[PDB]
Order: sequence, then C-alpha cells, then structure tokens
Amino acid sequence: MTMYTASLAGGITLGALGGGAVAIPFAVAVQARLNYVALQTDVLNKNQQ
Amino acid sequence: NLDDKFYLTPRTMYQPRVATISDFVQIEGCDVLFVNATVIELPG
Amino acid sequence: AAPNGMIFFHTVLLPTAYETVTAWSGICASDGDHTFGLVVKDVQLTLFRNLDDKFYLTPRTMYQPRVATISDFVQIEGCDVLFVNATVIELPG
Ligand SMILES: *[C@@H]1O[C@H](CO)[C@@H](O[C@@H]2O[C@H](CO)[C@@H](O)[C@H](O)[C@H]2NC(C)=O)[C@H](O)[C@H]1NC(C)=O
Ligand SMILES: *[C@@H]1O[C@H](CO)[C@@H](O[C@@H]2O[C@H](CO)[C@@H](O)[C@H](O)[C@H]2NC(C)=O)[C@H](O)[C@H]1NC(C)=O
Ligand SMILES: *[C@@H]1O[C@H](CO)[C@@H](O[C@@H]2O[C@H](CO)[C@@H](O)[C@H](O)[C@H]2NC(C)=O)[C@H](O)[C@H]1NC(C)=O
Repeated sequence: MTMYTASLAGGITLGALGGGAVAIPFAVAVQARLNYVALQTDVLNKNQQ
Repeated sequence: NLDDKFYLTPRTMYQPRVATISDFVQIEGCDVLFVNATVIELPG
Repeated sequence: AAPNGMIFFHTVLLPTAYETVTAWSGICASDGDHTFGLVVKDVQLTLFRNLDDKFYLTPRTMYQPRVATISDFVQIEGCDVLFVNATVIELPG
C-alpha cells in the first residue's frame, strides 16, 4: 500500500512513459489542472504563490 | 464589457475571453430576453 | 446470466507502443508590432508540429493527428515563456 501511494504521488510529475525518469515541475501540473477546471486567460498575472 | 465588446466566461472561474463568430449558432427566431444588435456590433 | 447474478465481459484497448512528439502550450504570434497569444480551446488536445512546420492537434487517448485550424484557438493578450514564437505567416490557416 505504501509503495502504491508513493507511485501514485510520483506519477503526477512524470513527463513521459516510454523511457527514463524525466520529470516536470509540480507547478506545471498544477497549471494543467487549473486549465482543466477553466481555460486560463491571464498568462502574465499568474498567482500560484 | 465597457467598450461594448462581447466576452465569454466559464461559470466555475472568472476567466473572460473575447468572443468569436465560431462560438455561436444561428437560429431563425429571437427571444424576448435577447440583446438587440446590428451587423456592425456582432463579434468579428 | 450467471447463478444468482451476471457476468460482464469488458473489452478495452491495450497499447503496445508510444509516439513521441514535441508539444507546445500555446503560440506567441507577432503580427507586426501586435504581439498576442493563441491557446488551444479544447484542453484535451495536444498541439505539435510536423516536419513541414504545420501545426497539428491530437487527442491524448489515441494518436489521431489532425490539421489545426483557426477555430480551434482562443486569442489572449499575454504570452507565456513556454510558447512557440511565430508570425502571421506561420499561423494556421
Ligand atoms: C429589441 O427589439 C425588439 C423588436 O423590435 C423589441 O421588442 C418589442 O418590444 C416592444 C416593447 O415591449 C413591444 O411593444 C413590441 O411588440 C416588441 N416587438 C417584437 C417584434 O417583439 C425589444 O423591446 C427590443 N429590446 C430592447 C430595446 O431592449
Ligand atoms: C506500430 O506498429 C507498426 C506496424 O508494425 C509499426 O510500423 C513499422 O515501423 C517500422 C519501423 O519504422 C517499419 O520498418 C515498418 O515498415 C512499419 N510497418 C508498417 C506496417 O508500416 C510502427 O512503428 C509501430 N509504432 C511504434 C513502434 O511506435
Ligand atoms: C520568443 O520570443 C521571446 C520574446 O522576444 C523571447 O523571450 C526573450 O528571451 C530572452 C532569452 O532568454 C530574454 O533575455 C528576454 O528577456 C525575453 N524577452 C521577453 C520579452 O520575454 C523568447 O526567448 C523567444 N523564444 C525562442 C526564441 O525560442
């Protein structure tokens, strides 16, 4: 169970599946989730802080 | 908006965006609660 | 039907290979002195470029590339750092 949860957590930042462990920033994943919720139209004034 | 330009926003989050002609469907009739406009005022 | 119930046969797609593409989160278009951005209207689609520098869109469930048109994009004022730079000529028809 702990390995399962760790793998679930680590899969969020995995950029590709066919090769090595290439990662993306967590903020990029958060921005993708935000775009899924609603299409963001203010690119300059990002306030993820 | 203030400049009489039509905008579209989702209801989950306020993310206004400019409206284009491809976002609309044309129908014959009109409703009472529709905003009146001419060809010039229509979105580009 | 089954004793005191039922059985379901679910048929699913099993992938055996992956296509690698270079994807962009948007296009920063510079028409003269007017710089604006174009983002994909459907968040379920991935935008990439072919060998002939033509923009294509594909779903992430299955690799089904299709040519991108202007009606698939939303115009915004600002640009992001991770956007591909382009001019009016390079924009989709
Ligand atoms: C938009 O234009 C329509 C059509 O002219 C207007 O509807 C008229 O409203 C008046 C006032 O209530 C009625 O007496 C007429 O019978 C209506 N005409 C039709 C054809 O339905 C409407 O009021 C206008 N909306 C505005 C100006 O906000
Ligand atoms: C999906 O399978 C097809 C069919 O086997 C693969 O296409 C082959 O690709 C190799 C390598 O370039 C060529 O030598 C063969 O001629 C192709 N076969 C056919 C029938 O076109 C394809 O590469 C696979 N997709 C992958 C591995 O991503
Ligand atoms: C796309 O064009 C923009 C705007 O000119 C480039 O952003 C500049 O990048 C340089 C190098 O990192 C910075 O010093 C500038 O400050 C940036 N300018 C602005 C206005 O942000 C961007 O690098 C270009 N992308 C390419 C060529 O791939």
